[PDB]
Amino acid sequence: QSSTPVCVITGSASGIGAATALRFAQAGWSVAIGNFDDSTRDAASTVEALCRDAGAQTLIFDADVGKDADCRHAVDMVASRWQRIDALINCAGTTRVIPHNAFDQIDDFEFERVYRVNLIGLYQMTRAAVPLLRESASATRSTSVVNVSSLAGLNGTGSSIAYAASKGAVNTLTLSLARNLAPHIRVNALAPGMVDDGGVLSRMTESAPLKRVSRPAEIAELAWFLTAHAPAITGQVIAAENGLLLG
Amino acid sequence: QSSTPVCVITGSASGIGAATALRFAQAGWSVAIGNFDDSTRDAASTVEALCRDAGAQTLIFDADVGKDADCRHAVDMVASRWQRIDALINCAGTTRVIPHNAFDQIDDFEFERVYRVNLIGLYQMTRAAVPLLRESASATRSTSVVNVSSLAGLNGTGSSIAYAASKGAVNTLTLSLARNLAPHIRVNALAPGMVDDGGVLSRMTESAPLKRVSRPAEIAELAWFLTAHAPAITGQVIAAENGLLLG
Amino acid sequence: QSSTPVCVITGSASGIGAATALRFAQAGWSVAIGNFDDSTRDAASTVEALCRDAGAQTLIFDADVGKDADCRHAVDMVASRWQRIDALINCAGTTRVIPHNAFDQIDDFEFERVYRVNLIGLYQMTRAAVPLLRESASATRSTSVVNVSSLAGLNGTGSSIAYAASKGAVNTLTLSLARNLAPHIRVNALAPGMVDDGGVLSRMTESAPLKRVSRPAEIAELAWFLTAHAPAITGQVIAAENGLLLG
Amino acid sequence: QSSTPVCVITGSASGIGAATALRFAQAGWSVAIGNFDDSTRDAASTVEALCRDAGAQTLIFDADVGKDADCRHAVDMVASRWQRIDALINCAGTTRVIPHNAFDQIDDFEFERVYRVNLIGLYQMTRAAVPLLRESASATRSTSVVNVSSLAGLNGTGSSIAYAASKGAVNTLTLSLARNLAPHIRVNALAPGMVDDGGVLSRMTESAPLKRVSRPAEIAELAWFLTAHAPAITGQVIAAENGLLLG
Ligand SMILES: Nc1ncnc2c1ncn2[C@@H]1O[C@H](COP(=O)(O)OP(=O)(O)O)[C@@H](O)[C@H]1O
Ligand SMILES: Nc1ncnc2c1ncn2[C@@H]1O[C@H](COP(=O)(O)OP(=O)(O)O)[C@@H](O)[C@H]1O
Ligand SMILES: Nc1ncnc2c1ncn2[C@@H]1O[C@H](COP(=O)(O)OP(=O)(O)O)[C@@H](O)[C@H]1O
Ligand SMILES: Nc1ncnc2c1ncn2[C@@H]1O[C@H](COP(=O)(O)OP(=O)(O)O)[C@@H](O)[C@H]1O
Repeated sequence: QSSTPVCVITGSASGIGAATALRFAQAGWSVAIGNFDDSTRDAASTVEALCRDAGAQTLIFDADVGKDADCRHAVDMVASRWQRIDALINCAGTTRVIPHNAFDQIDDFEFERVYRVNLIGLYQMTRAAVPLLRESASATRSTSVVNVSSLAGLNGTGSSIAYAASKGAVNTLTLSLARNLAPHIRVNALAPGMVDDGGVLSRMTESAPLKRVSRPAEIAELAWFLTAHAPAITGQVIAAENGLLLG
Repeated sequence: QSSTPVCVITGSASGIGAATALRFAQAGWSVAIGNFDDSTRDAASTVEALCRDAGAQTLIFDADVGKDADCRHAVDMVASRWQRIDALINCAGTTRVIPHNAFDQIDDFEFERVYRVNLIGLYQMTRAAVPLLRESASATRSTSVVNVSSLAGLNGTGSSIAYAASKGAVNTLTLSLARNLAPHIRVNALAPGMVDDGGVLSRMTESAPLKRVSRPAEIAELAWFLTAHAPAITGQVIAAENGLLLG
Repeated sequence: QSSTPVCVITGSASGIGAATALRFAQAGWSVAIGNFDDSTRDAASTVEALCRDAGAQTLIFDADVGKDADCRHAVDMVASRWQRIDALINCAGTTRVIPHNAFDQIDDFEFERVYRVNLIGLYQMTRAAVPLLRESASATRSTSVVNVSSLAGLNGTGSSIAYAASKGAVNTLTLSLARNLAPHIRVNALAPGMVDDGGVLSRMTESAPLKRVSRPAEIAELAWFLTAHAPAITGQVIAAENGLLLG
Repeated sequence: QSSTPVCVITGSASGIGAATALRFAQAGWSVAIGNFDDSTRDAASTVEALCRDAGAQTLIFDADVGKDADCRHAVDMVASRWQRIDALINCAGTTRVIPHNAFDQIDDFEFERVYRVNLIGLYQMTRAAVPLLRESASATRSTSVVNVSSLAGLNGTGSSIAYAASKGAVNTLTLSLARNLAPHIRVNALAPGMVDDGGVLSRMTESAPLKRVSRPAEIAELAWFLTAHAPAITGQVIAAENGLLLG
């Protein structure tokens, strides 16, 4: 196996996942960059170029995490290259903006579409990685799963009620996974508030007590911290939302 | 419209729903008894007989709440009979026992099967009832939606990880519904722990600080209380679990 | 001992405690009406007259709950009269409005003054009642302690930061008491939002999603429900705040 | 003012505070090492020697944080030396082991003794530092207050019920401070579980899902992370308890 630790990142073509691949690359880790499909591949290739410039060994895998076979194939590709997985950051996700009071404009199709990526896909990726995650834990150090949830899962706001529901499920799923994968693997979730992937900006900033929005790099820092420097933290949902929970 | 208030209960053929139909019947309300299918109809008919003996006007409707048309037809039947809905108690649900650490024995099919009843079906029933629920609210009194969630949604335990995830989604969905249906409709969830529908009993009792299990009637009392006597309570998840959350 | 159950209410001269004494009186219980001092005695006597009109046996006791001897003497008076205690409702409390951002206008004196009534006094009253509470539990039914906390304890708002802190302590204290007095005694807290004891009204109503304020009788109903109809509920903080937690 | 950022640490003579002073020293910050009294001074001097070896400018101050004048004098000493405060880590605290079910072995004296250090003292230190904390914030970066609370504040366990209550108050106080000091100062709390300051060890490890105890350095890492790398995090209580909350 490789003598350098390995991080697997789904949703790695953009946003939080892209920023997280870069942060692990800056730490010297090898990064498995999870690309969605042909529409995201150019972005993924730029992420890979930046991670290599940061000094990391890289590989790109395609996976629709809603398909269990795609999750298994992705882990097989990582296993063949480095024979270890030290962290999995589940950033793959989807939504569609639908007002929560427009009951007539959402349907079961959309509840399932969002749940398939955000919850089932997140579980399937984690399950596929568990054997290597457990094997890569040492006598003294546990490995790390980080689930990107949302403030929406905590308080029922967000882009749609189907999105909020799926993130509430992610929060609870994180608890089960933490309980059942202890002591070798720690499992935590992150609950970002407003994130600017680069008027709308000035409206998000004023409503927040901290009078700012988050950039993806901050969420990457939290994923890195939970992985590298938090051996006692498991089963938590960490909210990084610029004070919105305070009102 | 009818001069007597109306309660609609899904999952009313057995367990908590059956007990809740009876409790509303004892209060003098008319009850719309939600039966699942032919396999549950005999139980539903017994529930109806008991509610009529308690003095309530009754009707039985069939509905697979996972089918939106079934939810709409059910509300149409209630509207035609009494032209009002004053409370909806979402007790329809499903699960299958699968150990949370048997990762190889659950699949996406089961995650979707459970979510379809517990979350999508609960939303679809609530949405179908919202017009009448809002119309039945008065200048002084809001109507009531009660969602039967589970301790599993709070802490990630329970019959399966797919069940726990679906109940975490119910908890978050309850928040969105409460926020967006205020002020005319209050929306709350209940989180029962161990419930005996009538060794296994002695194992549940010893692990609980209160050294007992719940019977369905207690959960019905809570649903009735939240509906009839709690005009300030909305967006809450009330845990009735015999102290299990204390350890 | 008396064949009628007994409720002890501190803070019973006014507000929530007065309403709670009345609600237990309406249920047929004997009520021990906890009066503060000479300044509240006339109000307490009116509460007693109303409880007797409701048909309840009554007694009035004076107690400054911050003084442990006053708590012990009060329980001795109740023991001598009826030789049982079936519920204790801790409504004694104090505060003073000080803006949370006026750091220069609160001091350690006020933190201690509020904590002495709201937390120490609540503990001392509960401790004094525990022997009779445990003895009055039956083979099938636990007795009940209800602590009146506040929304302020949940989210750090409220009349002052010293008040909010004291109510956060009440919430945690409720957990310890519930864990350690199980299975014979259940211990729960209530977290009211805006309560009108009878412009200010229209400002409270508009900010609440439910577009109303609470009256003391609603909080009394919750204390009665938790005592009489909730054998599985212990260690909970029930928020009745007209939706303010939703934003 | 100094061109190097400044961290003020109470409770800095030992345990988490000592480890936190060292971690900030390793980051290049100047550290104000808060010593309690003559009994802790030798330990504080060793902490200072280690921080200087790590390359940090240092000063030691004495303060009984329960005395407001001691908090003001301490901040005056820091202001005179460096004219800035960029972070305050409130680690001063006290307790005494008393079983939560030994109601007869705790008194109001002990509730006040613990509250005076853990809550009033923490507030008084924070208040004294607020002017410099706000002035040291920049147009782009907020300063940081980190309160060392406890798992006991979350679930009512811990060394005594008076300790648990005081930490529940710390949790709520953290919310008020975060809300009212935004946007210039972020305020967060840490909730450690079992911490070994160096049979008892093997009993703590087995009960934890992560099968370990924490060492003070891990809590220092969390305090450092929240200060240096978490511009969106405020009003949170971060639990680092080796999975104990999972059961
Ligand atoms: N079914 C899927 N399988 C894998 N990746 C997916 C799937 N659906 C969406 N994604 C990817 O997940 C990522 C979502 O991240 P993004 O939409 O950029 O916002 P944030 O950084 O706030 O999550 C994108 O790269 C998207 O292409
Ligand atoms: N898809 C569905 N649509 C409507 N009702 C359903 C559906 N699936 C299951 N149910 C019903 O929901 C109820 C679940 O309640 P029960 O299984 O008796 O346990 P508890 O009382 O603890 O909920 C049953 O009546 C079941 O038949
Ligand atoms: N130290 C004390 N001991 C006993 N009762 C007290 C003490 N301090 C205040 N009280 C009483 O507690 C009650 C507080 O209730 P109230 O102030 O009317 O508002 P709410 O009904 O919202 O609690 C009052 O009767 C007050 O006199
Ligand atoms: N009143 C006080 N004022 C200032 N510091 C105090 C006060 N009381 C206790 N302390 C200090 O607070 C620190 C508590 O930390 P410690 O007892 O070593 O355990 P942990 O590292 O788990 O907090 C000690 O240095 C103690 O001397």
